[PDB]
Amino acid sequence: GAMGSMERASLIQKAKLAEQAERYEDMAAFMKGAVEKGEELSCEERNLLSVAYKNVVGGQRAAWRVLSSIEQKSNEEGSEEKGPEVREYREKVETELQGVCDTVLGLLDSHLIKEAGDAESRVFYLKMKGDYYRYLAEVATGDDKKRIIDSARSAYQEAMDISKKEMPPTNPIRLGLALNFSVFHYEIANSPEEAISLAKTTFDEAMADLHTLSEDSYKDSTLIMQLLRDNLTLWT
Amino acid sequence: GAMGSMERASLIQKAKLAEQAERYEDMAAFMKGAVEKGEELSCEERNLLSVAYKNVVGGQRAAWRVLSSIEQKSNEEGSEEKGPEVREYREKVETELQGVCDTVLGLLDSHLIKEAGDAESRVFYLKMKGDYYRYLAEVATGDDKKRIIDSARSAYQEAMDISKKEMPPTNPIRLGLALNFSVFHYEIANSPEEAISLAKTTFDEAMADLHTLSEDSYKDSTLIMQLLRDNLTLWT
Amino acid sequence: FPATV
Amino acid sequence: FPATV
Ligand SMILES: *CC(=O)NCC1CCN(C(=O)C2(Nc3ccc(Cl)cc3)CCOCC2)CC1
Ligand SMILES: *CC(=O)NCC1CCN(C(=O)C2(Nc3ccc(Cl)cc3)CCOCC2)CC1
Ligand SMILES: [Mg+2]
Ligand SMILES: [Mg+2]
Ligand SMILES: [Mg+2]
Ligand SMILES: [Mg+2]
Repeated sequence: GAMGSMERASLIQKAKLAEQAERYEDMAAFMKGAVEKGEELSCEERNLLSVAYKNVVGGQRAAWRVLSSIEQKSNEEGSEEKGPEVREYREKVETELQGVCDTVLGLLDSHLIKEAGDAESRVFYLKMKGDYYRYLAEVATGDDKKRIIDSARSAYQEAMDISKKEMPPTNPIRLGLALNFSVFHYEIANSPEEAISLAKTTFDEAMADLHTLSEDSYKDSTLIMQLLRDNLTLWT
Repeated sequence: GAMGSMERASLIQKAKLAEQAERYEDMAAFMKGAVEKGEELSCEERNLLSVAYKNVVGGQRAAWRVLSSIEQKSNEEGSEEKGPEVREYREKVETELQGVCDTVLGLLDSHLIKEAGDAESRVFYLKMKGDYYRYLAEVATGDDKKRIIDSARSAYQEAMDISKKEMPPTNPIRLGLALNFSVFHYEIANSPEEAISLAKTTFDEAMADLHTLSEDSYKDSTLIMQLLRDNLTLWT
Repeated sequence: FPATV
Repeated sequence: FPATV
């Protein structure tokens, strides 16, 4: 790998610089290199990894949606035939997106998840696994679509089970997991009632535990609780 | 080149899709392929080419400035030594930027400029040549810095000479050229008085020719005139 | 689109 | 930074 000659600490330093410069492709490449050193990641480093890939795939998803909409419009009645170009370019973006997802899943499988014993690290990586299978599911149309959806569900479910046993209801990782699994239910699994129930129960159980928190922890937890409320508002 | 197998029209179609998707690297690659077909570009196609590369290099310049500032701060008294990483990553971004500039200059030299006979096309390409030498000048520190600056100046000057002879003072290409050459004077040539004089004279001569224009042409010209005024306000 | 983190 | 087009 192109980052094999660079020090772990230098890769982490450069990932932080890349973030400041909004160079998220570079940031992701640096963090991939850092993971491939083979040592476990600290909390800060896990955050760098997640931020980098979230931003790269986020951009690809937004582009994919623009292109898919144009393609859908091209297939309506009365639309003039414009050739294969829209499908081709949507496919190009799609293939790049799938590549990034496969890269992240690969890092998680080789070997981040298996080395992650603490609840905070294990839940974080399993959430990521659910997220990147969810992104694959968003674009899936073939024989394996159900299996891709089930892979997301399984990863999220394992993360949920650990989070409920090992973390308080206000823990930001537990909250963010629940937020995203709720979106999975709504957008991927065609289960809006499950999505709404999860978001509500997560919000309410967090509300009841805020009294235990410092000001700074309260700030962190309430931010994500607001995202849960925002989704509930969108959905009800 | 990777675009050699794709139809010219398909490359242009895909450049437009890439723009809609805000995929400017793709847009630039498509337009590079289209230029390399060897046919002259229409006005619309020249605009696609310029938009694509402006956005790619724009992002690189912004990142370069972030990194250069961090590097400058690292070299102040009392700053803790953090190793070669900041310089290395600034250099990485810099080299990528120079590569894009060289690519654009290459398209202009092989063979867009030499085939461009109409004032509108020739001035547009010569302006681009000035712009990409200006971006090279922004990051230049070596033996060739003066020659890079002079290359920008020469390209802009040839464009100005043609524009003044062949185009009305409200022509958007003439205006945009003058705007950018004025910035060259202010930021690159250490000639703020020349920058201000150019912007003022260009604004005033345009003002006096607005009476000749349609509503739509008036809209186009006045937008760029406002940019001239904005710069004058920044500088005075 | 809904919020995720 | 100043405006360019
Ligand atoms: C190592 C670690 O504990 N990471 C979790 C951090 C918790 C605080 N935090 C956030 O609240 C934001 N991002 C985020 C939350 C939860 C998860 Cl599972 C992933 C990411 C920060 C950005 O705004 C959204 C919430 C950062 C990560
Ligand atoms: C083929 C051609 O004639 N292109 C010139 C167009 C003139 C109108 N226009 C603009 O006004 C903007 N961009 C721009 C102006 C002038 C030059 Cl030389 C280059 C680009 C459109 C975006 O906002 C800034 C002015 C588009 C190009
Ligand atoms: Mg496909
Ligand atoms: Mg339940
Ligand atoms: Mg250099
Ligand atoms: Mg003069």
